[PDB]
Amino acid sequence: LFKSNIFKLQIDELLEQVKLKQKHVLKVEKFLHKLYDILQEIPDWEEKSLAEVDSFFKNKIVSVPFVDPKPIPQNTNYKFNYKKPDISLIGSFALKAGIYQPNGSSIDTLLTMPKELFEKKDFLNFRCLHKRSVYLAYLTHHLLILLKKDKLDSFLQLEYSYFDNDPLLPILRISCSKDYNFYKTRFSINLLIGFPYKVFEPKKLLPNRNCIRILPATPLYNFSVLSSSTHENYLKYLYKTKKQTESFVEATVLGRLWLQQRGFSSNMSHSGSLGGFGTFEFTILMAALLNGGGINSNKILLHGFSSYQLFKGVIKYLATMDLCHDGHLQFHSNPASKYIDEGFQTPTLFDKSTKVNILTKMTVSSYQILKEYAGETLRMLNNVVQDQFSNIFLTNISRFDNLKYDLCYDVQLPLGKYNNLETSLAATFGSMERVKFITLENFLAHKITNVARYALGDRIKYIQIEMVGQKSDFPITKRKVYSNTGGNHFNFDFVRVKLIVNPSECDKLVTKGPAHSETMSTEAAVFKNFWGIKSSLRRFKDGSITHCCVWSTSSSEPIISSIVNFALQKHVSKKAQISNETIKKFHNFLPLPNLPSSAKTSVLNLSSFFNLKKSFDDLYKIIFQMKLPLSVKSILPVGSAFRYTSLCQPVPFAYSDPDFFQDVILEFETSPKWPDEITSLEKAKTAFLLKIQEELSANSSTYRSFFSRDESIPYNLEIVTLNILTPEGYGFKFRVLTERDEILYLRAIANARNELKPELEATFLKFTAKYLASVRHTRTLENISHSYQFYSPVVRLFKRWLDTHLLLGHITDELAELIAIKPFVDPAPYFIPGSLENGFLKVLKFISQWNWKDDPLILDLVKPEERLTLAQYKGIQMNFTNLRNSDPNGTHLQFFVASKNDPSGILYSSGIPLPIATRLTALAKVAVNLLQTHGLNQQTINLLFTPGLKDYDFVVDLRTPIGLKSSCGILSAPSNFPENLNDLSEKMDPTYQLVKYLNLKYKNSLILSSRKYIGVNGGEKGDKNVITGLIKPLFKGAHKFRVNLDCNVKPVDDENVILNKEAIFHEIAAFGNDMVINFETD
Amino acid sequence: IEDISAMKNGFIVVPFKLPDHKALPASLHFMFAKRHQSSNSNESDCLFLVNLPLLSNIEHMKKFVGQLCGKYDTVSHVEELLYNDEFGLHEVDLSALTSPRNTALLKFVDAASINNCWNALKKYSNLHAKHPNELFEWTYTTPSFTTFVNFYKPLDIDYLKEDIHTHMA
Repeated sequence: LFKSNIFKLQIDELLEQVKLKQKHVLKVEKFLHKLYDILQEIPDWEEKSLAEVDSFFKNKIVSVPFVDPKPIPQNTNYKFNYKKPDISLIGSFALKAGIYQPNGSSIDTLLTMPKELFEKKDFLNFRCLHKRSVYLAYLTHHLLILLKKDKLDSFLQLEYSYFDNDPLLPILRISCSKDYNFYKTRFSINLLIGFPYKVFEPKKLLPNRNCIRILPATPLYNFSVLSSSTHENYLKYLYKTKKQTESFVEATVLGRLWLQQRGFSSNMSHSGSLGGFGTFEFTILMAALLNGGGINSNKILLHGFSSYQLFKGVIKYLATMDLCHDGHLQFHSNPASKYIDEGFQTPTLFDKSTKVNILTKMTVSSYQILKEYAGETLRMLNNVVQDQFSNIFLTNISRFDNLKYDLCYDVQLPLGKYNNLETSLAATFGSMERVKFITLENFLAHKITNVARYALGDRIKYIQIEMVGQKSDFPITKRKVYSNTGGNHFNFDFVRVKLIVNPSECDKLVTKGPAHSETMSTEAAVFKNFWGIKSSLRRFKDGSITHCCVWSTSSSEPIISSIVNFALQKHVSKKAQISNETIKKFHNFLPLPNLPSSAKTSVLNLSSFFNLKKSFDDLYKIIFQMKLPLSVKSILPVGSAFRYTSLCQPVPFAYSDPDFFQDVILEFETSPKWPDEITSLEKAKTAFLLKIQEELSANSSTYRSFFSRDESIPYNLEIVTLNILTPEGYGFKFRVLTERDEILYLRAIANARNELKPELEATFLKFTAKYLASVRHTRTLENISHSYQFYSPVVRLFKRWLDTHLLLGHITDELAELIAIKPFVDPAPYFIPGSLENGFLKVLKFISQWNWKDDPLILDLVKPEERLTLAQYKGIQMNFTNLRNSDPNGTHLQFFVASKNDPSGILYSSGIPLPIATRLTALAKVAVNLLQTHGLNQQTINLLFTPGLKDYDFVVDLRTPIGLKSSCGILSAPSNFPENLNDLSEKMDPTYQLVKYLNLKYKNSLILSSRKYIGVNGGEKGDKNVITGLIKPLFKGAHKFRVNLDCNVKPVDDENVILNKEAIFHEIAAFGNDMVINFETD
Repeated sequence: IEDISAMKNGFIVVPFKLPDHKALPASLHFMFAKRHQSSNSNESDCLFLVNLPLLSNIEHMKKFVGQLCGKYDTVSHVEELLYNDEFGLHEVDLSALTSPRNTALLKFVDAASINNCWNALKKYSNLHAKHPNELFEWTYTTPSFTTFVNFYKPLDIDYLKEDIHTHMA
């Protein structure tokens, strides 16, 4: 099988990044044997009560981190004595769970509180937690003396730590810092004092039965009590499943790779953090799948599945799982294993005879994000078109938090002391409510998630929260792990909620909300209270009643922050301000069109582009209705009006914008009677074209027309193009393209000499550079623009960043426009386009991944469920390999612009300089690193938008009087077409045309590099032309003596001279005298 | 620099003194002129130019050898002048493809009429530093926006319709 063979080759290269060492295993085994010998020296202490435990280790240097509240004799209804410690060779080393990944790992030890200290009568109302902590505090004195025989204190240290961000669960910190040292293993340890086996019955550990009976469903207290009681039974069942299944090690390796790709581990997930689905979850999910017993009690998998077969099976079963809102599972010790389809809308898999809810550590809110990622993972596993087998498994979701998350709302939680928790937080919990939500990260986050579900509703695809400031190191000298986190005695500094929002259902800002009727709906009546004061029940469009939620959408700020400010201060509490400052800092820095309601409408609204497209469609329908003596075929637009994804939208009545003209290609009928010459065919085909150009100003006087030759094409300036001007002054380019260029390159190319043999096909290459399949490309771009509305703002942010960096002027524009749709059409192996900054960061990461010197780029145009097959992509891969073999440095074609309609790869990637592309790729990687290092603010937004613009041959600093900022639409009122074509051309800034003419004349020696978006780079001024100097090595020194080579060889040396710097400066003196600021010799 | 105004390829260089503005670094526009003898009419007892400076004008190429005109009052005739390109895009014409080297306009009809023009410029090649005051300051015109205005303006319909009607037969 190809799937069972190519997957092993794709995983073995990355297997060295998580490989193990035999010397590290031997050092870990020696450290574990020394730790087991140290733990065997802890004997049973005397019979002690709570007061006698306070007589032993109250004011001790080594005291246990007791679970909340503080250790007092108020609830001392039982005793508390240190018992005999029990240790075994179990934990992460029992199944080799430790993996030496790039981020490392840790280990686990078989440690628990004995039955002499923990009792089933003290399990109710959390009385056994104080008894086990006092026993651990009494045994900590023996741990610092009798069990401190590791003999590695020079390289290792002993400390107390909290497990899973909870003070009740401890973690033993005995590892070598950066005899019993684990420096070769480079891993940590974790051990606590939990309840014994079958200490709590399943009736007492039921979902309705809380261990801390203060009772509601304990999401953390009952889950940890069931986990501590049946950890060894679950580990023995997992070891028996790993012994029965030969490919269980490969399934656990694929499960760890998928958990690393998802950025999730076996930590807490229902406590407002990322975790749950990790090594502990995959050890039970793959065991239950291999043992069978699904929702229909059928065999989900077996031990006979292959390594790639079980990896594809686990990827398919991840999206097809039923644990949170679609079912539950129930496994015995090893008597049976069966599941059900009872969706409880909460993650819970209550085991049959093991007596543990497996999914209780996770949450349905985290499962909603998990099911969304697993659906794309199962779709990518089913897809066999892209060769991202190693890419998808190694792409961590949490590696790029800015790219993978569209928006994040973070606030500072000043929790204060124990008597100051009611100031910033208003999560009023009663008796049973504080039993289930004792933590401030549990009570306030559940109130925030309930407020978000009631107000936004369908406007959030998933819920993810984080509580920064939780102390992990348990203070042995103090009571527990409590630090000054945001001015709080408790460990809770800041709260951040990741806005995982589906953009289709979150596009409502001020519209109908909760529907009301004659019957008083509880959601509709309390919609005003749920949305702050916003969603009062009003009328609807169809005569019904619906709430009117109030949210503000801005082109310079985020709409999530306005929705949060409207639906939290008047709904929960006004003491918190969760917003994204970088979203407002980047959207304000992003350019916007000069049209009405520009700040009122967001980036998803394209009414200005739709109005410009409707005016172009009405002009095209009038042209199609008009008939002349010469028959035509079609008139298709491929310009900015047909694109609607540029740096700026269609501004109202732009006079002299850089993208003011919308290109429309018009094709005539079959006219092969014209001659093969370009001038002869143009004169033969203009019998009715001159009459059509004259009559277009009369029959279509609302628009305009012209007849001018275009000099943009190489060696072709004998055409007649209509410079159509709208009644408001909007530009359009009705260009008529003939078939004489392809006929001359095919049939009339024999007349070309040796100086024109390679240029014989250049006439057809210039004609097909923007007219080969641009009509089909513009037709297919309407579905992409309708699907990915945020891709237009991402392309706008990418074009504005390229204009500010000034590194997009040495290439074409078709390749730059088609490269921004990769992160939206092909989101794998990352997130889809949800934000403009996230889309631009993913585009820079994709450009950095597609290294032009290493791997030529290749892509296929796939419609949103068109796509090319692997055999169809084999020709593009062969053309990219042939281009890489011909140009390893990529001097003529660095990155291959390969598409379905461009299988050659050099359709729009010809003439790009290798050092300019290498400098642009290095600057983009530096700016992505600088934006991540500068936090999330305007400095990080300007980290990718402030080039140095210095240390070049010519410094980019000019002063010109031809200011055309208002005519270009870039602000610091025209509403009609200009009087003359020369006056309209003089209204624009000619400094960019003079810089381009100087760069074209001196492209061999002194290239005046600039940006493609002249209007975006100009901005407020729009007059000075930035010309970065790129100097060849023959601009100041000496070259070979060749006066017949048409070079600038003159007397500086005898004959061995180069293009002289003083001669080049005097040559460019008159060209730059109108904008004379700063330029000199090389 | 200015005194070194001769080439070993048979070219006497006329170093044109130019006004060093803020687009330059008294600038020495280094341009050479080699006495060519071939089938071209510009080589008929004249010197083919080399290393032609950019930003040409009506008499900017004559001002490159203007030390001969500024001292000897050069008066002559003209036969031909070629190998001059504004941007190098004239090598492959549109109609030509579908169906000396870097020389400016520094040439004459012969050598007897150019004894005050070409022979004086050869004398001014050695006297580029001796007669720099006789050499004219090459302060050519600034690049105005009218050239870019006329380039981007629409063309006349009747200018192409008359050629289309003439070539229709």
